Amino acid sequence: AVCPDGTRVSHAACCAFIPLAQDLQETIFQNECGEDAHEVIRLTFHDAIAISRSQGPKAGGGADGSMLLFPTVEPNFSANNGIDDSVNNLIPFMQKHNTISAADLVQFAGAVALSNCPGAPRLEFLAGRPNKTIAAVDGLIPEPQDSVTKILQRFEDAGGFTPFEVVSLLASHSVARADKVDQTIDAAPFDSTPFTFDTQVFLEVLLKGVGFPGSANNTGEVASPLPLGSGSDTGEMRLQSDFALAHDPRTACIWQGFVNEQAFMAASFRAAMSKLAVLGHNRNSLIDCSDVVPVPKPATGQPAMFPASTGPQDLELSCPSERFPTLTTQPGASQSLIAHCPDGSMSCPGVQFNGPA
Ligand code: HEM
Ligand SMILES: *[C@@H]1O[C@H](CO)[C@@H](O[C@@H]2O[C@H](CO)[C@@H](O)[C@H](O)[C@H]2NC(C)=O)[C@H](O)[C@H]1NC(C)=O
Ligand SMILES: *[C@H]1O[C@H](CO)[C@@H](O)[C@H](O)[C@@H]1O
Ligand SMILES: [Ca+2]
Ligand SMILES: [Ca+2]
Ligand SMILES: [Mn+2]
Repeated sequence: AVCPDGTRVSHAACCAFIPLAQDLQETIFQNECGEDAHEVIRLTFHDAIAISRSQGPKAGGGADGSMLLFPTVEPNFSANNGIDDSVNNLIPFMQKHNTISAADLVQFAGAVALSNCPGAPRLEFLAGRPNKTIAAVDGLIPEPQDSVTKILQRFEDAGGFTPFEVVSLLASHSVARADKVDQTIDAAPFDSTPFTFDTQVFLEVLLKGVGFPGSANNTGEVASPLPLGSGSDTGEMRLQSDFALAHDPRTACIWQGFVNEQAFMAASFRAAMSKLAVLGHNRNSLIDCSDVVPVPKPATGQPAMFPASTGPQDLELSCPSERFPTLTTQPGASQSLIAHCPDGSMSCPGVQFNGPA
């Protein structure tokens, strides 16, 4: 097909996604792997994972747009605290780009956001999910205080995911920060490169924790190896769940195996997101519009490194059968701040629409 803009595409049904990508990039992402991109990637997961094989379809329809179509229901569950921002940012696109379902908009917006993060893969994108569903029930979203047994079970019940696929999906914590876990600080990053889809989070969760970026008493949080912050440049936060996954025998070797293995991490993430993005649907009934996902920013290709103030003596290793890689350490004895903004500054407020969630 040839779309009104002159673009040649796979199928005519894919055409409408071209001006939607352009509008998302101009209006809320600005081609950056920034705050609003991060919040939309988190929403792709919270929309898709609310589905249960054991409870049946009444519990939820998966990647179905339920967060946008029932904005006063799931976004107010305690485990979804903070998801209101992404929902209120995407509802105006649903109203305007009104030949694309809420469910397709959520998954496609996630693919466009991740393409702004250097090193990310170009996700598969299948289209055609219906625009009608139900609100999901509470209790289906994993939380940072949960055990590994509880987390792996939730992912098995949602879509048959293996432990390898679960840790693969957690490469998204390479481009992720926390606003609600600690009520005294905003935008606490999970690795020292929250604007780059690299393997640093896998390395940095394996370092010994030495302090906290904010208070020492929040549910779901454990000590961080890089807790220093100043002004808006908040220090690194460590979730109990990532820590527990990095040390549990079921997942410790998979966690370590992504350290300094960028192409392996990105291809494994692509494969598991291919499964997550179609929860609630038969993939044989969705059309392939992968050709309209933007081409992702490339990485520089540099190896993973220990950040200044850390080194191999700080590692807490848990995988007996695989050799930890040889990595260099950045010079300096004291911690470097983790910038609040992609261009290195401290000041870069993102667009936020008000809305019903
Ligand atoms: C056991 C699994 C998981 C748990 C318990 C978990 C937990 C969390 C927590 C507590 C936050 C901080 C939210 C806040 O306070 O603002 C967060 C942020 C984030 N999560 Fe996860 N998550 C998990 C899986 C996933 C997966 C599978 C993805 C996507 C493929 C994902 C993508 C993100 C993103 C991108 C953010 C950053 C949001 C931002 O910076 O604005 N998470 N996660
Ligand atoms: C999917 O459902 C949503 C919600 O019902 C539809 O959104 C409405 O869209 C029209 C324009 O087409 C707006 O005037 C309304 O205000 C929107 N409703 C709400 C509650 O926001 C959307 O049009 C549907 N999309 C498709 C592809 O059928
Ligand atoms: C980042 O900043 C720290 C000091 O905060 C240095 O030690 C490091 O070398 C880098 O310049
Ligand atoms: Ca959903
Ligand atoms: Ca990173
Ligand atoms: Mn956020």
